[PDB]
Amino acid sequence: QVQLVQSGAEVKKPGASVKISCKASGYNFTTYAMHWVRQAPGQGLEWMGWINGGNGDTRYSQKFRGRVTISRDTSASTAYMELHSLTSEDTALFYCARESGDYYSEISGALDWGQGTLVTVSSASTKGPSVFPLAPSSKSTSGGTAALGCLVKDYFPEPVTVSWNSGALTSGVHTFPAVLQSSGLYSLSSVVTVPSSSLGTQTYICNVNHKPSNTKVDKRVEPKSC
Amino acid sequence: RKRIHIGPGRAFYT
Amino acid sequence: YELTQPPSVSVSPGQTARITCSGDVLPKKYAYWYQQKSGLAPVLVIYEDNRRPSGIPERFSGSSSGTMATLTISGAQVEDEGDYYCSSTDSSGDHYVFGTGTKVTVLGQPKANPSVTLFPPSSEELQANKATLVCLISDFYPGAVTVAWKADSSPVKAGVETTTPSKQSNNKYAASSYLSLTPEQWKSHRSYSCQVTHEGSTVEKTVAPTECS
Ligand SMILES: *[C@@H]1O[C@H](CO[C@H]2O[C@H](C)[C@H](O)[C@H](O)[C@H]2O)[C@@H](O[C@@H]2O[C@H](CO)[C@@H](O[C@@H]3O[C@H](CO[C@H]4O[C@H](CO)[C@@H](O)[C@H](O)[C@@H]4O)[C@@H](O)[C@H](O)[C@@H]3O)[C@H](O)[C@H]2NC(C)=O)[C@H](O)[C@H]1NC(C)=O
Repeated sequence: QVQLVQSGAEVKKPGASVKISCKASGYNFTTYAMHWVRQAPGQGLEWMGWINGGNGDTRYSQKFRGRVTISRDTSASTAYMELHSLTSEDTALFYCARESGDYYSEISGALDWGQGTLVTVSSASTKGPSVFPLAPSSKSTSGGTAALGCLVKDYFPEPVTVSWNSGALTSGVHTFPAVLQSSGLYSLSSVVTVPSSSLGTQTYICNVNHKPSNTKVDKRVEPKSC
Repeated sequence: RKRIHIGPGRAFYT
Repeated sequence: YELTQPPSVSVSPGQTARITCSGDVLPKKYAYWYQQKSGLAPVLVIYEDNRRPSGIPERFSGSSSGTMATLTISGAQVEDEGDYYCSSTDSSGDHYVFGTGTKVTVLGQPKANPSVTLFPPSSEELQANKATLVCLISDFYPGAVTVAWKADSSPVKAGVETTTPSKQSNNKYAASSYLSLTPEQWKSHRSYSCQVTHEGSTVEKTVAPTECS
C-alpha cells in the first residue's frame, strides 16, 4: 500500500526558510516523480513543481521558480520542499503527491497524496492555549441530552486537536473550527453531547493537543456548582 | 494518442 | 496558463452534473480531474481525459474535445458535493496547473434550523481575571447565518469575533462567535444574549452573571 507521510506543522518568522519532508513507502521510490502542491486557506490548489525520485531532475511553476528547492534522498525514500525567505503571505497548507504515470503504468495523475503540512509565517511567537471548561447549567440542557465542552483560548499557531475521554467518546463530539482574533491569536471550542442524567456522576475530560507548543492539556469538566 | 507527461524531462506517447 | 472552470454548478438529486475545463493546449494534452471534499486531500476521479481509477464510482465520467474537457457526474448524490479541479500541463509539458475550480452544490437538501449553544464565562476563567462568552451554532442548512450580540437590551460589537460557516461531515454547517469581556463588564450587566438569524428566523440564547446553576 502506497503511503506518503509528511512532516508536521511549522511556524516561522519572516525571512526564515522551512524544509518540509514527504516520506514515501510501499513502492519503488526511484520509478516515480513527486508533485508538490500549495493551498492557501480558503483558496484553490496551486501546483508548485515536481521531481523525479530517480534522476532528481526538477521543474517549477512560474510562481515558485527561484523561491523554492525541491529535492529527493533515495536512500531515505523521501522528497523535500524548501521554501526560502518566507513572508507572512506565504502561510499555507502544502501537499506532496506521487505521480502514478510511468512507461509501464496503466494510470497517470496524482493518485496518492500526503496528509498535508501547515506552515504559518508571522513575526509573532508561539503561544500555548489556555483551556477552560464549558459546563452546562440546569437551564442549558436539551431534555435527556446535554452539551458540555472546552474552550481552547488564545493560542498560536494552528493546529490544535481535541479528543474526549482519551477517545472513548467520538460520536457525540463536535469540534468547531477556530476563530482568528484581532490579536492574531486563535481560539476554538469542542463540545460533546451526553446523557443529562450522567452529568453529576460520569467523568468528562477534554484532551487538548497543541504540538507547535509541545503542550497537552487534560481538562476535567465538572457540573456547575455554586 | 496524446503525450503523457510523467516527470521532469520524461514523457511518452500512448 | 489558465484552465478555466465555472465557479459554481448546481444539480438536482439524480440529475447529471457537468463541469467544464477550457484550455488552449487541451487538444494536445491530457486532462485530469480531482475532487476535494471538506478538510481532505484531493482525490483523483478521472485521468487521461476519460479513464476512471479503480474504486471511483461508475457515475463519474470524463471526455475531452478540442479546447474543452468535461467531467460528468451522472445521478448526482449529496456525497458528490465538493470542489472539483481539472489539471493538465502547459504547452512545454514541464509544468502542470490546476483549473480555477468548481464548487458543486446538490439542490433539494432539507432546511435545518440552527442549534445554538451559549456558554457564560467559566468561574475558572473569571478567577483568572478574564471572561469569554462562547456562542456555538451547529447543524444548520443552508450555510448562511448572521450573529448579533446584546448586553442587557443594547447591541454590542466591541470584543466580538465570529467565524465563517463551515460544512460539517453530515453536510450541514457550523459556526461560532466569541465575545471577550473583562470580568467587570461581565458582572455589570443583567444579561448578555447571542442572536442567530437564519433564513429569516432568529434563535436567541441568554446568560446572566447571577446564574451559577
Ligand atoms: C526500482 O526499480 C529499478 C529499475 O528501474 C525502474 O525505474 C526506471 C526509471 C525505469 O522505468 C525502469 O524501466 C524501471 O525498471 C531498480 O533498479 C535496479 O537497481 C539495481 C541496483 O541494486 C541494478 O543492479 C545492478 O547492480 C550491478 C552490481 O553493482 C556493482 O557495483 C560496483 C561498481 O563498481 C561493482 O564494482 C560491484 O562489484 C557490483 O557488482 C551493476 O553492475 C549494474 O549496473 C546494476 O547497477 C539493476 O540493474 C537495476 N535495474 C534496472 C532494470 O536497471 C531498483 O532496484 C528498484 N528499487 C527497489 C527498491 O525495488
